[PDB]
Amino acid sequence: GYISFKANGGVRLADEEHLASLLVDTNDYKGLQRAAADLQTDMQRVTGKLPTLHSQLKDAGRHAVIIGSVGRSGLIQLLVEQNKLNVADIEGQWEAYKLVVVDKPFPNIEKALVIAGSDMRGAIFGVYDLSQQIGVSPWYWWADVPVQPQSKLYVRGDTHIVEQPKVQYRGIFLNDEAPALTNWVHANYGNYNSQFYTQVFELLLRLKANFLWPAMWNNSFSVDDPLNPVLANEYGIVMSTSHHEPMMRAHKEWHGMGRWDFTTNADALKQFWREGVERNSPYENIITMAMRGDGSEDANVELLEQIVEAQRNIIAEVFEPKGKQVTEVPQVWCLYKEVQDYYEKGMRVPDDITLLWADDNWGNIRRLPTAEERKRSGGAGVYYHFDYVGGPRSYRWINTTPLAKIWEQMHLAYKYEANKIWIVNVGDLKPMEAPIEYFLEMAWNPEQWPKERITQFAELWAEREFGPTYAKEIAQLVQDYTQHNGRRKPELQEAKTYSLLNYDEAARIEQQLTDMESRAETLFNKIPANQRDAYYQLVMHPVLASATVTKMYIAQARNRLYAKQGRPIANSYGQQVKELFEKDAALTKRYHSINNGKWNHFMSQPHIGYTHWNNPEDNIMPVVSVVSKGNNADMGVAVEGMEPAWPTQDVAFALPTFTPYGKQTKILTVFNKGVKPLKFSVSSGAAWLKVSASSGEITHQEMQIQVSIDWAKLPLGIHESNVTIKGPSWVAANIKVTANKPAKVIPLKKLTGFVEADGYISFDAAATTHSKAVDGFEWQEIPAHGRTHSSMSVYPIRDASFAAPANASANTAPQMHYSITLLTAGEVTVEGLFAPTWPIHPERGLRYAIAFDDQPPQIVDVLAGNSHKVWQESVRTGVRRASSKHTLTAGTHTMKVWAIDPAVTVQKWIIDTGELKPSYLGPTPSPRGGK
Amino acid sequence: GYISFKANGGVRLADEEHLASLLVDTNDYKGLQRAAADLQTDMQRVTGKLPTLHSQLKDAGRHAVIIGSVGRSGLIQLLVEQNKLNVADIEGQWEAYKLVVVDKPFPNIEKALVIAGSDMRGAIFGVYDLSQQIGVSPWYWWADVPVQPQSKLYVRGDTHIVEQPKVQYRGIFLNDEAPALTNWVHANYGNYNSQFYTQVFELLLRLKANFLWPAMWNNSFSVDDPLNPVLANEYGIVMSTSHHEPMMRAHKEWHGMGRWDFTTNADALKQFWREGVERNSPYENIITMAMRGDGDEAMSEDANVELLEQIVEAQRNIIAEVFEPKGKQVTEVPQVWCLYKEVQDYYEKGMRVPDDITLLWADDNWGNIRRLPTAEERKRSGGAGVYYHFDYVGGPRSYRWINTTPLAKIWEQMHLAYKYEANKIWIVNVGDLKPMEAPIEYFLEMAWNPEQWPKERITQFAELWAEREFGPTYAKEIAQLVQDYTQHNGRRKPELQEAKTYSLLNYDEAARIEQQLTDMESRAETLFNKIPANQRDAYYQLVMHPVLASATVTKMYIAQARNRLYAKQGRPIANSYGQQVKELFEKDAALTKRYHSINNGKWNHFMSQPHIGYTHWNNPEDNIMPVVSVVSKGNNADMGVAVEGMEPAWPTQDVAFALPTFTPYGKQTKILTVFNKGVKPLKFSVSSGAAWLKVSASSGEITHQEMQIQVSIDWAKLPLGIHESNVTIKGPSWVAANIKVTANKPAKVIPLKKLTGFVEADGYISFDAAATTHSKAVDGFEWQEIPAHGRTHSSMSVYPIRDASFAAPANASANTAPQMHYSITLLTAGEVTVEGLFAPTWPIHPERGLRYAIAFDDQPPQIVDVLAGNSHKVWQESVRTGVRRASSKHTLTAGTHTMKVWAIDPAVTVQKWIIDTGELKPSYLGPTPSPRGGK
Ligand code: NA
Ligand code: NA
Repeated sequence: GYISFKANGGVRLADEEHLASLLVDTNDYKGLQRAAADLQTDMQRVTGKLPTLHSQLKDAGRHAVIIGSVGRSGLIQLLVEQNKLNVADIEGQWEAYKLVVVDKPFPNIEKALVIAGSDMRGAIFGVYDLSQQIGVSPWYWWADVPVQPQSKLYVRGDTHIVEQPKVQYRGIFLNDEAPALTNWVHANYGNYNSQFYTQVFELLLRLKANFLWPAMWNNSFSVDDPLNPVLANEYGIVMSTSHHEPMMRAHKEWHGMGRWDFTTNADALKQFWREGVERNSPYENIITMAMRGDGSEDANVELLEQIVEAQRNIIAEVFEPKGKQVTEVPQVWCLYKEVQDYYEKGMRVPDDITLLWADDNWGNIRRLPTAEERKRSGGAGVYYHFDYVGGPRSYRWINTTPLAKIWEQMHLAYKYEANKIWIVNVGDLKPMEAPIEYFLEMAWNPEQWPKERITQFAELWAEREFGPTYAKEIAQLVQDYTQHNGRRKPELQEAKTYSLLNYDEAARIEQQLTDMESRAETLFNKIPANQRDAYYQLVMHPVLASATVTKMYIAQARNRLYAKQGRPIANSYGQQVKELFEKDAALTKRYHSINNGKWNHFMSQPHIGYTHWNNPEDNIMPVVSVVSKGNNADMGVAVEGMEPAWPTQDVAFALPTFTPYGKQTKILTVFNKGVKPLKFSVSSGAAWLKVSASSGEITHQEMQIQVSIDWAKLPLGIHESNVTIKGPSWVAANIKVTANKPAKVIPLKKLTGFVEADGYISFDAAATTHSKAVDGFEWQEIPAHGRTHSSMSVYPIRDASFAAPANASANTAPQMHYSITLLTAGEVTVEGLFAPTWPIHPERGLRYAIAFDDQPPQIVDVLAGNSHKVWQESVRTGVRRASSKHTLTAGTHTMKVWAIDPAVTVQKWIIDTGELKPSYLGPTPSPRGGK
Repeated sequence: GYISFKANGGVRLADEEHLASLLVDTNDYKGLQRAAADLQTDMQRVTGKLPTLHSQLKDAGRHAVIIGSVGRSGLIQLLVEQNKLNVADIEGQWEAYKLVVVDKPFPNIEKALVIAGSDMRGAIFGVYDLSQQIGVSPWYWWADVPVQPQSKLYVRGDTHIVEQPKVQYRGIFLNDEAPALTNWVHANYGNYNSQFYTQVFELLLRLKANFLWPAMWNNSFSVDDPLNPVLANEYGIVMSTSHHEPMMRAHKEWHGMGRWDFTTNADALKQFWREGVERNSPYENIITMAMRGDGDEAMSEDANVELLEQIVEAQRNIIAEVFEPKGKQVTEVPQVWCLYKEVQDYYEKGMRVPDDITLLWADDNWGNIRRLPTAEERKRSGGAGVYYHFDYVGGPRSYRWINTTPLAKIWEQMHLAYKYEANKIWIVNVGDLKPMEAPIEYFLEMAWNPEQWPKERITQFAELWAEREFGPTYAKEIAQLVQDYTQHNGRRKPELQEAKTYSLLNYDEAARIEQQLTDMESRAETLFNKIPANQRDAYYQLVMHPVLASATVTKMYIAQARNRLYAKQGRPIANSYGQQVKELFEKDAALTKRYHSINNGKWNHFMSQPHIGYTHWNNPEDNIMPVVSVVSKGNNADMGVAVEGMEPAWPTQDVAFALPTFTPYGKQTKILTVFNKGVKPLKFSVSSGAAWLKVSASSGEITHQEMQIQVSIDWAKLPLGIHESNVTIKGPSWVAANIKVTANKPAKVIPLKKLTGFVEADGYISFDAAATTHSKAVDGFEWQEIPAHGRTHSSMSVYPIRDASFAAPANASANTAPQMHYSITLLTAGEVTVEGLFAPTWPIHPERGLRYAIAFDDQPPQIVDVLAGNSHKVWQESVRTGVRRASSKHTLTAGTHTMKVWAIDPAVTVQKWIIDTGELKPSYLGPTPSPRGGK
């Protein structure tokens, strides 16, 4: 950046006793003067010394910061008049600022940093740019991020920065606010009054945002404190309402006036709306239009048109005497659900009204502008969710939105030109600090944050708050817990989520999570003391809390399964459920206790015990089973991959089939259902079948027998034998083992591509062997996207579809090629895992084409078979799925994928060759041959 | 009876100081003299005085008992010579006896009871007939039944008893004997030696039985004590072996001689067999024939048949050779062969089976006889018999612990055996013997003469047995307790019971079963305190232990079921049901301790069989307390609602909450249960959305308790047709619970008394098979009631037993066969499904099924075969559940109908009909019988 912490011949903001003078015209915007005053205290935070703030150039010292708007600063204007400054690059622009150094701007001033803005907010944003660069995080108060001391602050002489936003209105919606934000606000401020809201306004400005929808569950912004809109307007925050709160009226303001129904109560509604728009007319707003009524298709469309027409006439009547026409008063309409269909079927919407497109409440944008809609003077915007109360189930507790998910969807919005308004539902605001800042930095300029800077954003954020030493590790912790929560909201997690039986999924997840926790715990003791509060609330708490909920359900799953199997070890897992549940409570209490209880109530959202879409009233520890012991030695055997334990009537006991490149060692677990010593023998029925022990003895512990194959002693083809385990009882346990060796087993080093094992071939979409670009379009990797690794998608963004390929050599579109080795000849099923995206362009699907070798390509639409139930499952799991069937010979093959429609974004491919088993995430990527 | 406890001018067996003299010839059979000595001691048990025992007429007093065999008593022979006695009615017969009074049999004797037998055992049985009549139960030792004291014993002067058995060989198999019998035997006798077996011999003779298969899991009768067979033969017990132990060799005796395989090891097997048969040749036996080799499974049917013919020929030659130097041809040496499973098929397809060998037909290990003789087979000189089970180790699951065989089940199957003439051998697997005392005696009394024990005396047997052991005052109540616990156990073996058996959701089944079991326990406990002190050991082991033990196991699984469901529903009350599981498991354990402690630990080990914790056919090594769930509470008030008939509790995503539909004659009050998942006070309101829908409360407040809301219909305010409304329950959360209620009133509701027959309600019509309106007899045949048969009430079957099928009725006018008619009232017009519950019987005559025909009103009859779709799996479920099922579909108008059932094939035995009119739900036993119209 442009700030140096040692002398550099530039502008001297601070150097020991010497501090630059801050200059702002007392006739400039009050909101800019206020921001200048914040810069004054910011510099004291950094240097320990308070710089002076003057309005007259004559009172300035040798070095100065000259702050002003082009329109109202006598300082900026004098510099322009005397050609010390040119503002042609910002003049007339929306929220632009220029930071430049000027030599001898005035006789008593040697050097000045000039901060010039096109308008009030432009100048404010330039001021807070400087605040952050000298070391004051936007989150210095809102997340206790310490301000690193500096005795020296210098501005580079060649500094020349010209900035302005790409999205015109950028901000947040405080929502889902009880119990957490609401009980904190009431404890600290009494209510959602202007002492609370000025803390919110300041945060938004420091993040270069300008837009707010206020808390409305049980509050009315303009009524609860008349200074709320006055201070919003003075600060520079543009106010609006959520999209079912029309005409500047909060939801709760409608009382004692009859039914919310325009067909029967229009006069009352119209007077209510008129007085609302009149009341807030002194302030900078965007007015919400239309309405959702309470209690025929052509009748609906007609009614909505009447309503909007009536609202337009109200606005005209209010603002006409104030010298404004209806087309000069910002207005917004969210065309939501059926209303979108109304609109596509020809409903009329005045051209100047902004069309706000909503996501699906789960981070997937439902609709974006078409080529013809982009011509509307009102433009369009996006309303996005980080938090939601509704179906299929609420998620309200901690951050569950990975940065890369945000990137991929908001980049589509940017490219399809929904750039009038970007607003995100932040729930209680905390603990969404990182994705809030990402969303708003992206809104400022999406081109400054391309997909190759997704990881870098998190690293840079961590470096700013905590310093460089552990920045990479801290960024990775955040990327890791958010990716994990992106797999399934904590509220939606349960015992059955991660598989105990297949591909060691629950065990792998538990280990991942535990390693994340250990990293987070360890750093707590290594960072400086004044970082601990910030670190706890921004990193350690969400990591430990996220891990604890999942581990709790995995322990529950084990308690339940092992109890069904009759294993007394089940009780130890029941004890683990209790410990993890208690740990969840202890973490919440810690969050409520740090920094003398500053953040008490913010983690009070219930998140354990959901049985339907709405939260329980409190956390409830999950149900556990209790296994009793007998007395005499009594043997059971648990078999890897199976729910029933031996002995069980009418069950064929078998280990999963061994394959040459699959899992090589599998477990039989012998256990005692009594207390007296249990002696047993173990024998194999074939020379190729190996067991790790020939006998054992146990009392209250279990014993694992490892089973494996000697492939050299196994004939070609499919063969079966038994492991026999003989305990005290005269009936021995016989566990069948099968091994399939279709041919001589070539060493993996000498194979090509991803190799079939254990009934499947699995690989990340980015693990291509070749990529072919066509007409400047190419499948490219989105780092850290999706549930397990990354995704691929076509860039640049098209607003047209490629032709499907006629044959498997057609170069109609960019392609991805993969290499595989198939052992099992026959029909395979290739499933892709995709971002759960919508048909954001009417009547256009999410098609791709796929073929092996020179077989005729098949067209697959990810959205084929779409339904409400299919959509529900796409947001519960975080992916959409699509598949195709192919017949292949044994040997090597090339899988080919062609792009067709835009916005198809694929993370993983899973090929079922016949024996694929269910899991939440799919098997981990297959063995890969040595080239 | 013929014994009086006051003077009556007959034979004075005892009167204070005066006792009759017992007379038996010292040249008569040793085993009869032995029985006479037991009578001497039995007399002392009753009177405290020992009668004298002499051989010489000179020594007798003025009253005497003269005991002898026709063939070897000089006493009996003299009486016959002088025409003081006639024995034409018993001479030459098998095991016959005669009890009569003779005046002045000799100069110094004024009166005598004469006990004359056609052969040794006939005489013995006569002796023990008298022992029992003076007051010594067969179970005086084996179940601690007290001997009532009497100072006076008189034989009525008109006594004239002539008895002989219908079944020639009658007895038991000690089996499944470890751990319980085996550990008791070892503690008391050291091993299965003659000190143990003479106790068994005596019991069998007192029960008028004569046949035994000995314990063979880890013992060899003839080897463990050489006196075993010596004393068996001397006492009069005919010895044999179980049907895979050929040629008088126990299973364990085969060791160190190579494979049990005739193809490769014939010479060793033959010598082994020859030595066995030679060893036991001095004793009265039936020799088990054939063999099951170790590798018969690997071999073709053709080869198996050839090999069996070879083996049996070789065995016959061995017997011929062994007995020729003795006085006997092979056709004079009793032999038996159980043609079992596929070997039965071998026989039906032409395998050679020598004509004089007795054919033993086994049951299916679950009390259903697999096969009985055909008309042509009854001509075979060897005859046929039945091997029956009271206990079994094997599939689908072992049952080893307590008595699970109701008397009426035994009656109906053994009666078929009798009428199809399998009367050469009746033998029953009794497991450890105890606690099968009542059904053992029943089986053996029936074997003695099935005609003395018709179905109309099934209840009476139990009452007479209770009266003998405990006296008349509470005999009927005691008999009812035994009938109740055995009926219940006949529904599902304790070993096979589990949480899911009895329904928590439908027809209040688990709650009703629990209450019936609790009330049975209360009767047993109340009676315990009323009986005399010296009857309490016998009462405990014969009545109270099995009653409480049977009840406790079922109640335990019901408590587990509630714990599991309520835990899934998130109800903290689940934890109290978890505690009940524990208490009931501990009670089971304590009852076992009590059984092992009575009478100074006399019966220690007999109840040690593990019976809780089965997961496959073979027992666990110890009882294991069932798994329970633990529910946790939150803090804040949080409302749930459990809905009667539904597993999910409110709130649950994607579930339509509704009470079962209300019908005019169905259940009138149904329950919504409001509960708190937290601890703080929970307030709520309750409202109905319709004037016809009534709720018992409009608001409530709970902390730790649940609250039931009763829901019901005001039928007068309900319009005709089907209507729905909601009960709305509003708690703390802003999301209210809406439970749908539906009521179906197809017409004006006539009072039940004005209706006729069984009335549709809640989607079904249900009634006992005996609840007929008419029972048409045809050609001397009639459907008749078997009392106490089946799972809930009784059964109906056609008698007399036929060995031919009626013609199926060609149409509604056909009077081909006896018919049962029932009356019903249907509210729901349309298709119905009529299911019958039947005895789980086999095709006991090859090529013949279990058909009946059924129709409503004048509609055409449909023929149903109960065995249609038969399979191993269908068989397994029939023995798990105790019934076979069959069904038919009919389309009926609303209104009154007559259901009609025609007999076709024999041995169709039906206990219950359940008609599904569209909404029948699953339950173990089916709904209780429907409301019955007054008309
Ligand atoms: Na929240
Ligand atoms: Na037993």
